[PDB]
Amino acid sequence: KARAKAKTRSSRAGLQFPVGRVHRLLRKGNYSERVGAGAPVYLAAVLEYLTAEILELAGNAARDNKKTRIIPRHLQLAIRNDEELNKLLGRVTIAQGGVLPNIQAVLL
Amino acid sequence: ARAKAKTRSSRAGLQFPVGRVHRLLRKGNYSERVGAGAPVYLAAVLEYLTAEILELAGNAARDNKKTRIIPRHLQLAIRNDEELNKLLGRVTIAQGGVLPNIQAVLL
Amino acid sequence: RDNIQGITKPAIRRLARRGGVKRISGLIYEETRGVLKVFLENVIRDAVTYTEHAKRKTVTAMDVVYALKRQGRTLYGFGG
Amino acid sequence: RDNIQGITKPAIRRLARRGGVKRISGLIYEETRGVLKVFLENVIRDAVTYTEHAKRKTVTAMDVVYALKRQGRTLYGFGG
Amino acid sequence: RSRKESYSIYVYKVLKQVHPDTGISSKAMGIMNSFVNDIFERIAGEASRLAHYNKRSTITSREIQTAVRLLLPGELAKHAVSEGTKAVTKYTSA
Amino acid sequence: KRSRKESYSIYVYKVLKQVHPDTGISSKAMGIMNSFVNDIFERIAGEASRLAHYNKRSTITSREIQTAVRLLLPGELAKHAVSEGTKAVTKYTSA
Amino acid sequence: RRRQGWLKEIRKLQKSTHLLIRKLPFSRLAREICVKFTRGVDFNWQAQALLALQEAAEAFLVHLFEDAYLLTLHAGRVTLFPKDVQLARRIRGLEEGLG
Amino acid sequence: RRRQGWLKEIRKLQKSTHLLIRKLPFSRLAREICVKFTRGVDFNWQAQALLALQEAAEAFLVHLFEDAYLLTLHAGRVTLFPKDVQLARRIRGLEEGLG
Amino acid sequence: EVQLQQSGPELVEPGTSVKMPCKASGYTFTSYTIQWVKQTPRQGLEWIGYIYPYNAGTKYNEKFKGKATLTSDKSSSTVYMELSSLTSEDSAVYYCARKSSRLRSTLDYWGQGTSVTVSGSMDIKMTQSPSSMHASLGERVTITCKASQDIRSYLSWYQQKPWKSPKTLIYYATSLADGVPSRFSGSGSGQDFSLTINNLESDDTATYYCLQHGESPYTFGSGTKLEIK
Amino acid sequence: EVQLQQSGPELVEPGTSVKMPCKASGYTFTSYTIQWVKQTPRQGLEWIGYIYPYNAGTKYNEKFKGKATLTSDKSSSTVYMELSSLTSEDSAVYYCARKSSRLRSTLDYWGQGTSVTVSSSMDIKMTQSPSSMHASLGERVTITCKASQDIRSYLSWYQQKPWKSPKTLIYYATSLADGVPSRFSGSGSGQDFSLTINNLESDDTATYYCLQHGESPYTFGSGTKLEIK
DNA sequence: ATCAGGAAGTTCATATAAAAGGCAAACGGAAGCATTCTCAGAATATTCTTTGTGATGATGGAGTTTCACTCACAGAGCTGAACATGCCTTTTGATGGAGCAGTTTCCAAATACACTTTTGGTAGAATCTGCAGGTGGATATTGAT
DNA sequence: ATCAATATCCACCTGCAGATTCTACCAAAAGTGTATTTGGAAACTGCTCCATCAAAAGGCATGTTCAGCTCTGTGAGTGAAACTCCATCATCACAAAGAATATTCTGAGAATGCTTCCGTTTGCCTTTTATATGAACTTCCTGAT
Repeated sequence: KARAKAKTRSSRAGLQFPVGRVHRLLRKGNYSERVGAGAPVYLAAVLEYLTAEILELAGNAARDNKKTRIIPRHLQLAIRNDEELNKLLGRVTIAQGGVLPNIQAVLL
Repeated sequence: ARAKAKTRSSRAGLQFPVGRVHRLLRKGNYSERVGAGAPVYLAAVLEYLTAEILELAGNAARDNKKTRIIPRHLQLAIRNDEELNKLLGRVTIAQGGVLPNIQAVLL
Repeated sequence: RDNIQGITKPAIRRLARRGGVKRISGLIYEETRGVLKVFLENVIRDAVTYTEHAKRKTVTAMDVVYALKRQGRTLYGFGG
Repeated sequence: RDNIQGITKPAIRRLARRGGVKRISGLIYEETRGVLKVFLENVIRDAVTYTEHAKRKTVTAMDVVYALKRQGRTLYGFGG
Repeated sequence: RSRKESYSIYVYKVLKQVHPDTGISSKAMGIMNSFVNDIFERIAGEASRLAHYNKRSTITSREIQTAVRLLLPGELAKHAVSEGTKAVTKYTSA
Repeated sequence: KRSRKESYSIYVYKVLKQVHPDTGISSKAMGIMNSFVNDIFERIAGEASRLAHYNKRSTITSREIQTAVRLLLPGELAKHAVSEGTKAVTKYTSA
Repeated sequence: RRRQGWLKEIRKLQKSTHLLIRKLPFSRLAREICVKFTRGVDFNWQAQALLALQEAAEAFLVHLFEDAYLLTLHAGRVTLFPKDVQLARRIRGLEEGLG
Repeated sequence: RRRQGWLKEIRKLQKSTHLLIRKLPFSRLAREICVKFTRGVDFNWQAQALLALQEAAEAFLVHLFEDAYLLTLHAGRVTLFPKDVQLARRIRGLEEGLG
Repeated sequence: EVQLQQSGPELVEPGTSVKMPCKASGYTFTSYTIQWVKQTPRQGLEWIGYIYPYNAGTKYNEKFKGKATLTSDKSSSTVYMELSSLTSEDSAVYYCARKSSRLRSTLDYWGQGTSVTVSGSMDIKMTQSPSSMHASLGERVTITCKASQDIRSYLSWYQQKPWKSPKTLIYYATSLADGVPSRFSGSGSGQDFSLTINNLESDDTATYYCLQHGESPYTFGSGTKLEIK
Repeated sequence: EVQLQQSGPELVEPGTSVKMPCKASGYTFTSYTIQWVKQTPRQGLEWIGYIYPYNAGTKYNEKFKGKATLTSDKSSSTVYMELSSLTSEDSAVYYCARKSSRLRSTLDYWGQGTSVTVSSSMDIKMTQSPSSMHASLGERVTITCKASQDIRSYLSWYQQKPWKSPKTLIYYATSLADGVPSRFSGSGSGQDFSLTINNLESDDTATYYCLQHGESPYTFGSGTKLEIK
């Protein structure tokens, strides 16, 4: 009858990442028997925060390289110039990212 | 009123519980459904690994002139073996000690 | 006397002899106390996180084993 | 010419300069070829195991990524 | 062909609100997709393991919160906890 | 009521009494063997779960368990565990 | 006339399995570290929790001394310096190394 | 009159990101290693599979050279020897080290 | 807890150079930048620069290029600061502040202060519209921090009692700092920002600053002195 | 594949010493023991000892304690055997065999052998009940190796062409080795064991041995010569 | 090659803590039958890997030199192990005790289930645009008087 | 303390490979009831951890000595970087072929669901035994000459 129009619960949570897709992936990923209502909201918020942090640091590195587009080296620099992000992505190799420019001081 | 019950462990010729392994596979959130031969195969693999470590540790206990296996004997049996040391690489055995390891420069 | 000084010089020397070390510099004791403090902070933080999520006030052996297991330091002989 | 000799001396030297090495002994090239062979054997064995379990005859990028991921060597940029 | 879903449009929506005049290459977008899937499976595995440790059948936002607190190092965990908490509190009043 | 608290102790003791008929085991060593069996169970079941999820399957079968064994055990250990599991599923399906 | 005893000390400590740090100093160290994370609240500790954490701590320390003494012998020395332990923690990485 | 070029070579290779091993030699090396596991059957390879495995191999090698050159500098040398690479693989452990 | 131990005052001659320590304790030293702030009582608070001890990476304000040099010591957990070519304008209090590498984090914990006593267009102007106001013992106080350019939410609030170090009130324009009661509340985004105290007390008599850290030269506010009867 | 390269034949004097190599290739060298077998054509095959190159651990037969010494070299993947005080009862072929540290694994791959001609005990005994037999090209032949004390299925079978290295047929008393056809079949446990060939050829003309490795002095069988008509 | 003598292995009592053995309850595994539903097999379209060939210039290989490094050794000076002696934190153990973790019931808010409708995400087109390559001036070494 | 040569860096043109933008459409998310059930709260219990006193001896702290180590410098000899020139092998582009992978439909065997019954497992008592400890005996191997 008076069926209200659909609002995405991403927009209800004020988020950009999909709460419904995160809920479906939790529900199909064999993690538990049940998934609460606030769990995909919380998880989509955490994933959006981490994405925003890395993209903003990589955009700052791209602007410091006088460039407009973010390439994998910009992500490599943004992650490896950061103690907490380097500890998080410790056993992670980024393709086409290169290395940090580290020369040992005794050689100079 | 029905047939005499046989355990799936005795039907597979095993010592580890196929029924308990099947119930743990069902309740451990690994898949939606579990096949019939999967707990049989897994109970057989767990029994093989248990038998291998217990036989090496019993040999270490007998070489120590002892008749009871202790964590030191398990530590020696696992760390004197390439494949078992690679399997239990990031594993600490409590009250197991270390291997006798003096570098040859010091002698 | 601070509690990190309760990790005495003969205990650190004894751990190093079990590690097979012949001679031991006098500067190694504060180094070993710092490494032990970093290790215990990283384990106890996760064990307290497991304890608080279980709504308890007692750190259990399983909480310590879970904290070690999620750091790649699986311990046998205390449950699990 | 064996295929491990296709990993040439300028390539190994170039990898070592990206690693920041100033001078490079002549014995390091066979050492590097042996280490590379051990690494590729351990990765390709698991990737072939994933490929054979999927009942395929083509090693895919996801098979390589899964083989690396189960060895603690997570690779970004090829799927997953 | 199959549908082959990803996080690319969502990463792009986040990118063009942290930097409105910055693009991203397709290889860097694939790396960000791999990052989001990796952190998803890491947090979901830890929350699953917590719910199994405490004999619970349901993963809730409390399990997700303590999995975030276990997995992220330092101030990263504190700000992710504040973001997840404010998203849940403005979701429940809606 | 004290709870159930199940373990693998009597099964490990049954395996010990056929690899060494006159050797006992201490309680701490039995706890370590229980931890070993739980660790290897979780490791194989998690790898088989990931295999069934990669290949879009709902079922963990003995083929998933077999390839998880081949991925997780090193060297000849995987070879003898595969032959033992294959012999057990053959003896199970023949009965 | 002084005799050597480091070789006999290494040979008896590499066949013993007991804990080398005293239980009560390790216990109050662990409780002081626990106070700084529980927002001032004193948690309780099971005895097996403290024993498990002491087993883990001593195994970590002994393996780190082995890896650092390889570095001592690599530099042509016999005496273990703190730079050996620091380099051994740096090469083990973030997970195996620090912490 | 010979000038040095190792410093300029390090400074340009630590800002480049391209692959340093040639694609076709690495490809036939990977295929020869793949033959020995598939019971003589020649599997096919996606191009992205070989690129992913070459990215992983070169990242592994560069990080191992960094960790081994720390050992070179620890021994008071400048020249990287094979004993440095062997000790760096021994200290990284079984997972991070060999393989 | 987190303490940034900083040295005492100096009575030095022009043309010389002064080092000052910021020995920090209570946290993992390499995980956090150490920022440096000059406080002249003619220009308020000014950001000098930081060092990040994880990789010894620095960044300086353009007003202090060549004047300031930041070094660090991982062994002693200490950050030093060179002050070359001392002049009459280099007579101030030099704080060292603890800031995470997180983009929304702010100057969390401050040093005691070092009183050194001698013997630019593309920056973001932070305009606090009340320079000083008077208050009762329970009424409402609202302070604005109108900004020149678009910082998104990277704005933080500080209070400074006289001859003391600043204390962090609010970070990320809304979030309360640790140990700050809910009487303090922040609002706004973009260029409009607000600071609000509900139940005025005796200890709320201080100077209230706003800091932006959205763009790489960090700029403080002019300050707002609050007198409470 | 797995190949164990071994030196050529040597003609030596009494009282001297022989160091013979067992250069190995095709596998990870430290994961496997290298076992050593003496073959005189009057006492059959005898087990000498092994070295385990993972930790340089050795174990010797009591007949060769002091007579033999085993060393290894990881850099060359070579295991050496040193024989001291050479006597006339050393005119034999010395094989080096590849064996895993698995308890049910057997001597998998063999070297070609080194003939060493010196120019002038409370263990388990294995009993080949036929010593020589005769059969045609289609008959079924059984061979039994009744044991002495007890071995719970730690028995393996080998065939040997004349002046060739032994080839593994069956391990763990029932399991087929790699590359062995299903004509060969083994059975038994405890003390009674059996070996069976179904469809004989000219390839089945060899000497058939049984090896126990249940207890630490490893003991071969007396041998069984089967020949085709 | 021979004495001195403590460290190390051996052996017998032997007690005692810890491990093996026995019984009852409850709980979970098996048997049997009905229902569902997953995936192997078969047929087939469509991608994308293999392989071949010409071009072509990019770059590795090989030989020579030389100088910058490694390595062995010696001596000066530091410093950690050994050792003796007192005394003080650790440990056992003991009762009490009480905080608190685990157990059992209940029921209500939350989660799954199913159907229907809308909508947004993705694959496939057409269209724009950052950047890498390429060619010249400011600038900062690098030798060299 | 300043000139020829060269690497580094910036200004600018542009071709294009790659990013961006625009359209069906289909899969999936959201809305709406509905029945199910999990876990939080409350009362209660017995477990086990915290804390305190005696004590006692075992282990640690402290100061000295010296011999064995670290460190720095030197010189002989080695070996790796630099440089050159070509020709070999890698790369790229394209056609094609076809092997192999992905898609779609079907049904049958295999997995689940549920009920009932019984065999197994576990917790709590009850013996009994291997091993640590103590003490006397024998050998070995280093220290000394």
